[PDB]
Amino acid sequence: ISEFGSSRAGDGDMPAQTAPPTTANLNAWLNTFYAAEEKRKTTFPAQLPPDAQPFDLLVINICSLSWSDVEAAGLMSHPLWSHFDILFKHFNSGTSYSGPAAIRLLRASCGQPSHTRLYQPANNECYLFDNLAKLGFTQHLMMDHNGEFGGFLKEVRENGGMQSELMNQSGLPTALLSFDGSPVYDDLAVLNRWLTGEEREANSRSATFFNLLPLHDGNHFPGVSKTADYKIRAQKLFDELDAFFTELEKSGRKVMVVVVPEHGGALKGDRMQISGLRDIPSPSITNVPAGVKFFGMKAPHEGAPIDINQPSSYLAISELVVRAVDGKLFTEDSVNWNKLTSNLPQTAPVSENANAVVIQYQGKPYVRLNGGDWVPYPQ
Ligand SMILES: [Zn+2]
Repeated sequence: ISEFGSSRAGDGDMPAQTAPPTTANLNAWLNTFYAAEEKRKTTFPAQLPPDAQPFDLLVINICSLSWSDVEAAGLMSHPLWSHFDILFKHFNSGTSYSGPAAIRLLRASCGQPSHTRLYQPANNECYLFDNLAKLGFTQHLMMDHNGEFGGFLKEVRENGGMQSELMNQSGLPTALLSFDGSPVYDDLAVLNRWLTGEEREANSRSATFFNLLPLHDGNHFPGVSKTADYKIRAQKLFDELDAFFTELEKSGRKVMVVVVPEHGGALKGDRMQISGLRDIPSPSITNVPAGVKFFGMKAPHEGAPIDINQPSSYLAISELVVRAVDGKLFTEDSVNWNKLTSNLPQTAPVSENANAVVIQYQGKPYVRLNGGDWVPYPQ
């Protein structure tokens, strides 16, 4: 409402940045962001209606993949991007480390917390997979790795609340040996194992968290001395995901697939951080390609993906899940794709690790180290 407009008797997603960019103002902005975020939640229904339609949710959480990496690797034209129904162009991962990224995603149903708030119990309604479990979705955890490095699996269980056994990995082919020497299993093989298990279950409702490590630095083909080229690994991954999307189409199963990277791999370095270093969660590291694709709809989306250009993060994924949770979009004769993709929650691109916060303020990036004075991020 403008200065001379009025509100009605009885009457923002991102706090305003009109004040000059001093340390005090940027600190105040961040505190205002934290206050606004803490009040945000995607509300799930109390129970599903009796005419709800079962479907499977599959969340594909990929280490070390940002838009900057896709650009540096020359993979912007890979067919996979064209295959989504919904594609985010300014999705912020909120961090540049794997454990906090996975916890943030598992806590997608409430607004964005500070890094310290991630390692403390949260409200039960923040846990996307718990919200689904309550509604009758069977919970599954799978990975293409053993999760031992960095205590990743322990973080996912303890802070992400994902108290589910790791899906069986016996017999899977190894695609890479990881930077810690342990296997990275082939992703198509993991996904096909999942598809056979789900198809064993009928009109079950299930929600699966799948974490993928092939793009992590230091991974190599078995027996090969050099780290496998990132472009080669990313092409392999994207070819396998696209092959799987084809398998899912053939299955006729109702499936909502969400692809959400954890953070980038810092393929292209910058002034502050040489290639591969990502201790500061810069915009280049945290702007990640997130996408959603629905399978088995009566009325599937046609043509190119719907771009979501507004600043977004995990809360927008949770909102899409609530919009789908009764399964009815899968059986509608005609879907209002505009309405389904409109009025999604917007979230300012704030990112943190324990030691650093990065924000955009009046369109420029700043970093705060250990609660000190803000300085421009040198880009
Ligand atoms: Zn990672």
